Amino acid sequence: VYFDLEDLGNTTGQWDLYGSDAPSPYNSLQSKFFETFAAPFTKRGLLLKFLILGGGSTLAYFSATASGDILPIKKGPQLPPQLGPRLG
Amino acid sequence: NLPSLFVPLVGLLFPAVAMASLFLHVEKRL
Amino acid sequence: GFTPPELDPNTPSPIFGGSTGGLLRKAQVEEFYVITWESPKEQIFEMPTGGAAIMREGPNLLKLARKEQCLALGTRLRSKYKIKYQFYRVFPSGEVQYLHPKDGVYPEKVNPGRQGVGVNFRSIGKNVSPIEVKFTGKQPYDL
Amino acid sequence: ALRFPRFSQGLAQDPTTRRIWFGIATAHDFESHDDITEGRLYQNIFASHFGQLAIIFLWTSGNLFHVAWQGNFEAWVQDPLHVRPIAHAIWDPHFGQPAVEAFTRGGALGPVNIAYSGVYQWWYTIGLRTNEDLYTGAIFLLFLSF
Amino acid sequence: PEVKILVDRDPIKTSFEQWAKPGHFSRTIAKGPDTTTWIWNLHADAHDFDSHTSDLEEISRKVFSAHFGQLSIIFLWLSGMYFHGARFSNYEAWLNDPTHIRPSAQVVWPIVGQEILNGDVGGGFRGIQITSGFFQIWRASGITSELQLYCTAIGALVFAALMLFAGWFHYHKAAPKLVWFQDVESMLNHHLAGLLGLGSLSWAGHQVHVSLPINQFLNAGVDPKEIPLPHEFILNRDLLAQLYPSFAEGATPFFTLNWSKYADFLTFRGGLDPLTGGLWLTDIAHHHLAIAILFLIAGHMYRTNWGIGHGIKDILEAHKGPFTGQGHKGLYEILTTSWHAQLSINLAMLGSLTIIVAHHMYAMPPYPYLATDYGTQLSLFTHHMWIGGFLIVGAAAHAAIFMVRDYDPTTRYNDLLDRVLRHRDAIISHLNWVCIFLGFHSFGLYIHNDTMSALGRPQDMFSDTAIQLQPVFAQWIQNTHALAPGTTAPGATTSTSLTWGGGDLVSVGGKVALLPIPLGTADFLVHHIHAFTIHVTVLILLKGVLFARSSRLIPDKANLGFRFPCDGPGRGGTCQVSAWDHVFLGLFWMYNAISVVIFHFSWKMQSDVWGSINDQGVVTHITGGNFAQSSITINGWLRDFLWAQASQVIQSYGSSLSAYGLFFLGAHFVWAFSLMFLFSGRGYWQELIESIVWAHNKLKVAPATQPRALSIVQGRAVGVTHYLLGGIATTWAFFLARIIAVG
Amino acid sequence: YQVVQPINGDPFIGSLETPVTSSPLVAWYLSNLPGYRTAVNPLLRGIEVGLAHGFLLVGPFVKAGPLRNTEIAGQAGSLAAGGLVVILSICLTIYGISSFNEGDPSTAPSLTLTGRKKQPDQLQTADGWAKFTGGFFFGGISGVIWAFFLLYVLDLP
Amino acid sequence: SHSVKIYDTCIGCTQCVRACPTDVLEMIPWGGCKAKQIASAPRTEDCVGCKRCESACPTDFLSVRVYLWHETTRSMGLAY
Ligand code: CLA
Ligand code: CLA
Ligand code: CLA
Ligand code: CLA
Ligand code: CLA
Ligand code: CLA
Ligand code: CLA
Ligand SMILES: CC1=C(C/C=C(\C)CCC[C@H](C)CCC[C@H](C)CCCC(C)C)C(=O)c2ccccc2C1=O
Ligand code: SF4
Ligand code: SF4
Ligand code: SF4
Repeated sequence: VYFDLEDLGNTTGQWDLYGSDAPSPYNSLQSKFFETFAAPFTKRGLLLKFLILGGGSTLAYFSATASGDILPIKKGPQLPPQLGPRLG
Repeated sequence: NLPSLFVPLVGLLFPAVAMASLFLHVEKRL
Repeated sequence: GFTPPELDPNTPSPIFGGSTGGLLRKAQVEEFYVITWESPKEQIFEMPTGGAAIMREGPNLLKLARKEQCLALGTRLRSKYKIKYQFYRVFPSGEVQYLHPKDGVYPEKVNPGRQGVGVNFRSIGKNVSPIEVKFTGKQPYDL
Repeated sequence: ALRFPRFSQGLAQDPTTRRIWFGIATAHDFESHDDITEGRLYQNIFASHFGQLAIIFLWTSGNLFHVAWQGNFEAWVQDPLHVRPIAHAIWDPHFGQPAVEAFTRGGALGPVNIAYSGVYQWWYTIGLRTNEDLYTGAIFLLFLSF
Repeated sequence: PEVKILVDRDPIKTSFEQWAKPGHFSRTIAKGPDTTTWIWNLHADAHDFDSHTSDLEEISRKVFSAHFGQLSIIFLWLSGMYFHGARFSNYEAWLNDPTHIRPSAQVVWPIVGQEILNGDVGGGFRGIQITSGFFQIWRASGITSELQLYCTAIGALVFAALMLFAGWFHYHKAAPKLVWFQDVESMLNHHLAGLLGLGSLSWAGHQVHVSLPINQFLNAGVDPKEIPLPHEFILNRDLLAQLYPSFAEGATPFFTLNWSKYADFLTFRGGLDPLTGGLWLTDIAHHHLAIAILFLIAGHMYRTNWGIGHGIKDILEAHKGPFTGQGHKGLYEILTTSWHAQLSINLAMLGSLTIIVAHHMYAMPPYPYLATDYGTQLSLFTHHMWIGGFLIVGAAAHAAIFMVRDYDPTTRYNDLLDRVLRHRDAIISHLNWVCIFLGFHSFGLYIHNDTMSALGRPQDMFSDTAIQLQPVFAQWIQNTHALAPGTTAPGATTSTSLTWGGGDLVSVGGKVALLPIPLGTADFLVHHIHAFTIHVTVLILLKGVLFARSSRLIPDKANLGFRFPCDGPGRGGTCQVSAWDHVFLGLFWMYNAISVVIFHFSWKMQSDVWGSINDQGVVTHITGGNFAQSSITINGWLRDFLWAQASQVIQSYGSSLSAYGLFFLGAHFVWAFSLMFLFSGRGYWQELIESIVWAHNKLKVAPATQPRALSIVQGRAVGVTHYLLGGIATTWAFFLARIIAVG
Repeated sequence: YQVVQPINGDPFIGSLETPVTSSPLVAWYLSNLPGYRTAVNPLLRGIEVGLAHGFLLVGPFVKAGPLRNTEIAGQAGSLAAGGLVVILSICLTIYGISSFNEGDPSTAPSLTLTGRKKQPDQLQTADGWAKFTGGFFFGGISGVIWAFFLLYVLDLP
Repeated sequence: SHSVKIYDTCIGCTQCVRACPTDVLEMIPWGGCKAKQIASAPRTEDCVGCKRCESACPTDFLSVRVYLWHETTRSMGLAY
């Protein structure tokens, strides 16, 4: 029946429509590879700190060491400074 | 040199940290 | 004294092909509603959400997403057809709460078992100024 | 209370996005906060006044610092009628080369904004002359903010 | 089932009694006013017939006679245009020297200083230059003298009288029965074969006997007074035969199927006549003939009284499939019951038609000396775009009125409509997404270009010189049209339109008529803007229709009506949930879309098309081909289009164009005036009015008809009406001053 | 015979069944995407997702970026894709921190389409989500690196 | 939830209850008017705040009042 006060998940359509539920198609040794190597990143708070500080310092690095051949803002003006309307 | 440090600091890092933090405080449940 | 009729599952539902207007996750984790009515025949009626459905002869059960949808459809059932309806609130625990008609009497007909709620015994203009309830939790209309 | 905004239980119990919005727009209307008293009202206002003053001092301190560190003040004092004053320097990685060139003016080493607030004329008129004076001002105002 | 003439005698008595009872049609309004709101309702409900009565026959009779009233007004208006052409026009002088004289059909009285608007239009004539196009029509019709225009104005006036009479007659004397109106097969058969077919055939007749020869003498430089009268070509066939020898046969090749011998005056050349810059009149007469045949055939599709032919209900019911259920079953019953349904489809198709007309008349100028008259061409395109857009928003409004008022699944069911209603959330959600995607990937590209250009990075823009977004598909299409003549249209001498085929630039009086229109990144970006704006208009209107009955927010919405302000501040607030408010909101977006379209037209035509040509063939365009490099940026629209081309209208004071300056400023004024209504609400105004009313009672001058602020809905309607009038008239003055000065 | 039916037979659950929604090709393909492998450790599914996406992001950043026409650094514009992997991994992390508490069970459905009881996906847990985020980061950085490793013999480098 | 109140100016015409689209209001017995009934708002947790009741009241001034207050899923009319 489509209405049952005992099972409301069925009654309210709370299903996994495309969930496979099959076992892993990933073979092991590959799995153990990624399980041992991605393990340090599976602590969400620690990962948040590593991303904010790591990405932040990374940004600071590529910003501090940028070359004028990449950014015109580091290259600076290369022309003789022009003259204002009435002033300098 | 210093603007190349502080412009991304307050224009990228600070808004990301503040938005993430405020997001957490705003979504918290006691 | 009035005894609310219990919600009978296995009650048939109207003939309808489905619509995008029906239930959502709200019905799974929060609440939904159920309206039952007795029909003399198979009729076509407008669904408060989709298009057209076929009311079945006999008892009909219809799960809706909001109380207002139950009351709208019921208003129409009582108006266009001449059909008695009831409806209930249903929580995800399976618990059912009978809602309407609360007394077995429609609320526009005065029934003596009814107790006053939110009734203030004064003209509306005699409410006090906000300053007189300031820093107290009260509102001048809560009196 | 139980979540943001902690000063309004009616707003924290809102399940919609409205809860966030109205939490922001009502944060300073102290008289409408839960459990407000007259004493709490006045005290929150008073402290808010100190916070405002701190903001104002910090802001003027920043203006002083930037005029001293990136501006024309010393050069401007010698020729008031032919030096465009400098608000601050422009470090924007989105500039093409033409923007770096065209915004480099006021006799500076890179792109700058010309100040139109008139703080050069004011500080010049009241006796400030060197960037050193401006730094002393800025540190004094940072102190006052603190 | 036997189609026949059906009427009733004297249904309504002709009397002035109800002229004196305002609001006689409504049982509430007829009681007269207690407040000023009455006065507005009387006008808002005047034409809402199916709100006055529920009897379909009475409604149909009102509709029919009302159409007679409309046609009477149209004939009176045409009578005006022809009469002003005869009595207050320089049409003969222009008829001599078209490439110089400016058409003028209105003269103003010298009262208050306004005679300055009578400007030098040529031909020793002072007046207002007209952009309607009547001179090119009259020339294309062979009309020479003012006398002929007089006769046409008199005939038009007579037909105004006849139409008005028939309205009174078929409402008060012989009023058709409801079955008469519902005879849809008879109506379609007579409008396909009788109206369109015999009309097109009649016009082909006039053209082959009047338009073609008289235009031959005009094109040969003959003086119009020396040109034989049009009936002299009907009498002495030697005049025509000298011009068109085929007329010596006596229509024997028509019956003997020797029709190729008529290739003299019936032609498939295509392109433009290089003398007049308009389409070949031989091609046009041939065209009206072919159309006549096609419609005369199409008018026999539907069965009436003789068993042969189609019943439309049969055709509908046979069309159903695995995705749509029983679809089309029930539509014959809906379309023969609901006037609002018919008006919805007809508004949609008639507006879409008007827009198609707008394109085809510029890209294929049908009248002589029309292409080079840039004021008339810009005016025509812009005008018909506006008519089309308005009509389409109307189609949405009446689809909504059908949904609210005439929709009933228990009586007149349709499977297609039910299924649509059954996934309205999917439809509207997907349209929403497409609108967002189009917004970003059309307008966001403009913002990208403005930001790159401001930062000094024009190589990082979206441009023909940077990151090219070529309309490869459209370019391939216009190439295929260019190659069509001789290949996929061997009968066609030249390209279908000079916008396709390379070369063959056409110039008249030193001014260009048409040349191949280039397409590039600028045109790409603009076209996606048009896609975007249209999709958002469709979103607002379609959403209005599909949720007019109900929604998750308001399950009983249809019980609140088609036009209602809201269901209150609850549920978060429910303002503008009515389908009416969706029409209100969609009007603004039709204004936005059509505005960008006509700006695109003016900009592109002045930049890449219109201009003057040298004796040695060097073309100078009105603007310097600056569309490709200046339109790809919003700043370029602000600067090189608006700021530049507004100089004429802001410099028009002291000339005959100063009226366009005045209308420029005044239309700005009414547009800003609309913002008072659109940004506020009637509660404030009603309170203020309470104070003003106090002041009047103090002096014993308070009126009995109590003053009230406008209704919420009326606030919106006033608002959008003045917004649209102000914006549209502003662009009107701008365009007309600009193109009259520099064209 | 009609192609559109109500979802899972229940015509009052708000959806429909179409060739787009319920189709053997569609159902198999969606069931075989990592996000829908409910019994697999979320870390591995995050690895696959990150590998695919991180690999994808390199293209538009390099070809459309500001250094695109300076082939000396234009190729190295993949750092931007790496940074977007960092930002997305932050978004994932704070999504899980905000959405799931330490000891809460999965919020995924524990039923199948046919009504039988199912074991809910651990992706919808705090630990499972943290694992999927770590996997998406690892696989994403790795996919960017792999795409950048190939600069050669491609019609659009 | 929105607050809803009744005032003893009520004449018991029942129109507020008839107008209510969520069944918030009832008619209870009373001795203060001829109709011997007065309105009541025992189910304001279902009140959506549309003020159809207020549009329905013939008393000058109103005898129903809807004071829009703390929002809930039910008061915002959400089906999701
Ligand atoms: C206000 C602060 C701010 C700052 C400092 C920047 C800085 C930059 N922007 Mg951005 N931008 C901003 C605001 C800002 N933007 C806003 C508000 C918008 C929305 C309108 C944009 C939208 C925008 C676009 C569309 C683009 C830029 C681009 C750029 C880069 C152009 C210069 C360049 O080519 O460098 C060098 C170029 C590189 C590709 C080097 C990459 C830099 C590495 C990856 C840094 C590592 C990031 C770090 C690990 C993670 C950061 C998050 C951190 C807080 C954890 C530059 C580094 C361009 C760009 O990034 O190119 C793709 C570009 O496409 N910006
Ligand atoms: C409060 C007024 C004020 C304002 C509006 C600005 C504005 C600006 N500053 Mg400055 N700055 C200020 C005060 C101010 N500053 C003070 C008091 C100091 C210490 C003497 C500095 C030192 C400073 C340096 C070294 C640099 C800038 C730079 C800049 C520019 C880029 C933004 C930036 O890098 O972040 C600003 C960086 C800071 C260190 C500012 C923080 C200083 C105090 C403690 C402010 C308090 C911040 C507090 C945590 C949050 C309060 C919110 C707000 C009210 C301040 C920008 C136009 C950069 C630049 O010139 O680019 C071209 C740059 O390199 N500022
Ligand atoms: C010639 C005399 C005449 C008389 C005395 C009547 C009498 C009557 N008619 Mg009839 N009718 C007439 C002619 C006449 N009609 C004509 C010529 C037509 C064809 C259009 C009709 C078609 C007709 C219909 C369809 C209906 C009536 C109705 C009625 C009755 C309602 C009263 C009324 O019409 O007030 C109306 C008073 C008016 C002044 C109407 C003016 C409308 C004009 C034509 C618009 C002019 C357009 C204007 C120029 C626009 C520019 C505006 C600009 C300046 C801003 C009434 C007894 C109605 C009815 O049966 O009532 C229940 C009904 O529905 N009549
Ligand atoms: C000494 C000056 C002063 C003081 C202390 C107050 C104090 C107060 N006001 Mg008042 N008021 C003032 C001046 C002042 N006001 C002025 C100048 C105006 C005219 C603009 C008003 C008009 C006004 C109204 C209409 C209202 C108040 C309200 C309030 C109370 C609550 C404010 C609140 O919590 O909202 C918090 C404020 C915010 C969250 C600010 C966000 C919105 C701002 C305007 C947007 C900022 C602009 C934009 C971001 C600029 C950046 C653009 C970018 C592109 C660069 C509070 C007691 C409210 C109240 O409680 O009524 C009882 C109320 O409704 N004020
Ligand atoms: C070949 C026959 C024929 C022709 C030419 C027309 C022509 C027209 N009809 Mg009609 N109609 C017909 C038969 C015909 N109808 C049939 C068989 C039915 C079903 C029974 C209908 C029912 C119908 C309805 C319900 C309506 C029309 C309308 C219209 C007008 C539409 C607007 C327009 O195009 O203006 C173009 C203008 C012209 C072409 C000017 C010439 C018009 C002349 C004077 C009329 C010639 C045909 C006429 C029926 C002859 C009868 C006159 C005689 C009885 C005295 C148009 C003039 C609308 C209307 O009435 O508008 C007032 C409308 O509402 N028709
Ligand atoms: C042949 C096409 C056609 C037809 C016959 C109808 C017929 C009808 N419409 Mg529809 N509609 C149309 C096109 C059409 N409309 C278009 C193009 C639009 C888009 C704007 C709409 C949008 C629309 C809406 C939103 C509504 C209708 C409504 C109605 C009904 C009421 C008409 C009425 O009494 O109003 C009376 C007429 C007036 C009060 C005139 C108002 C004056 C206008 C606003 C100003 C005109 C400005 C002027 C041209 C320029 C300035 C001159 C000035 C300075 C003197 C009626 C049956 C209404 C309804 O309730 O349906 C049942 C309704 O709400 N229509
Ligand atoms: C210039 C004014 C303006 C703007 C910007 C919009 C914007 C929009 N309208 Mg609106 N509208 C307006 C006027 C405006 N409207 C007015 C006056 C009315 C009254 C009649 C309406 C009434 C109206 C209705 C009824 C509807 C819309 C809809 C829409 C949306 C269309 C979908 C879309 O294009 O998405 C894309 C967004 C844009 C094109 C805006 C610009 C995007 C910029 C260029 C991108 C920049 C991003 C950048 C990273 C910013 C980050 C910086 C960082 C610091 C945060 C859109 C967001 C429709 C809708 O809901 O959407 C489907 C809808 O139905 N409008
Ligand atoms: C200004 C404004 C008003 C006030 C505007 C009104 C009341 C328009 C009516 C004014 C006219 C002038 C009244 C007509 C007076 C008679 C025609 C008599 C005139 C006497 C002779 C000169 C003819 C609203 O009522 C309103 C309502 C809802 C949203 C916005 C607004 C809004 O913006
Ligand atoms: S503000 Fe006006 S339109 Fe909006 S809900 Fe209130 S009454 Fe309705
Ligand atoms: S505001 Fe609406 S829902 Fe609330 S009591 Fe009044 S009518 Fe009922
Ligand atoms: S509308 Fe007013 S008078 Fe009538 S029952 Fe309700 S509260 Fe009483």
